[PDB]
Amino acid sequence: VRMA
Amino acid sequence: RAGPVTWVMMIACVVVFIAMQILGDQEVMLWLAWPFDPTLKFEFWRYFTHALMHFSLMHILFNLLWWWYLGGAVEKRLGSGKLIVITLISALLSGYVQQKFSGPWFGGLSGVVFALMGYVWLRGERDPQSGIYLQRGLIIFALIWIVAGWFDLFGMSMANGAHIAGLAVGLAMAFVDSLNA
Repeated sequence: VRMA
Repeated sequence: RAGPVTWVMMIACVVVFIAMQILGDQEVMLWLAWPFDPTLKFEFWRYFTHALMHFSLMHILFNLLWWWYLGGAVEKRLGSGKLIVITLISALLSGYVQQKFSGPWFGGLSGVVFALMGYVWLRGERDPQSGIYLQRGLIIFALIWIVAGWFDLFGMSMANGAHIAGLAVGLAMAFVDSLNA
């Protein structure tokens, strides 16, 4: 997942 | 700092995060993430609820810190409405661009946060009388933060589209806002  | 929208947002992020610890990240993601399937495109909350999800104590605390500090200032000096509008536009646009960059599996309030960073700095610069501003002492760290995501700092997979989109959006809103009054 990518962390904003 | 003691603003309702400021706190209502911090409360939601903490609720959702706790929910993520009980149910697991993925299970919350299937409901809150940006639509991965155009079939799901009418589940409208997903365009905004991605902002609520965090994947580490560090992720959330670091985001809420900035949010409290920057969100607070806009709420206090400029009202709760201006904050909401900033939050909704940037959660909508930075989600939108992030999905394009690397797909629908992301979350966090940093999109809204760079929009607040962009806004407070551009607005303090062009409209000092608005009583908000950002230390050059922070727009550095902001610039380091954004470019550090470009290099995936020590394995940290950052939503690079979210940051830049959010940043851009705040600057546009602050520039537009610094022409009126």
